[PDB]
Amino acid sequence: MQFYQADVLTQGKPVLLNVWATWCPTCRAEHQYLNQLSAQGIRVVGMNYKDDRQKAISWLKELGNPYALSLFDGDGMLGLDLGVYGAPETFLIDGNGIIRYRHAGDLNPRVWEEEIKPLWEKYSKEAA
Repeated sequence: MQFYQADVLTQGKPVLLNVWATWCPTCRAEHQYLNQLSAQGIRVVGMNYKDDRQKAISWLKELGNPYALSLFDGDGMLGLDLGVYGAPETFLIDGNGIIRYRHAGDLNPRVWEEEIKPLWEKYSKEAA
């Protein structure tokens, strides 16, 4: 069990927080897409939710780990309030630890390209 300060997750810059599970139908494809965004330099923090830890681990080994930091059930965050949340959701947090967007559903090229990416750029320039 590990707890993290908000600043450790953001490092003073925007970050994506993805809440996922192996039982989630759209999460397999989403995972593969995150590997792509992660390669493009996007910092992503993962939160495995209401899932079997061992199955999540195997999932990350088989398909790869796009997460800079990976959290599981039992882990927590300090200084970051997500309110009522759960899988499948993706949050955009700015460099100051403020939630600037939340998307319920799977993260795919369209949501990223049309909805989130512009906000990400917005706060990237603001943090820099």
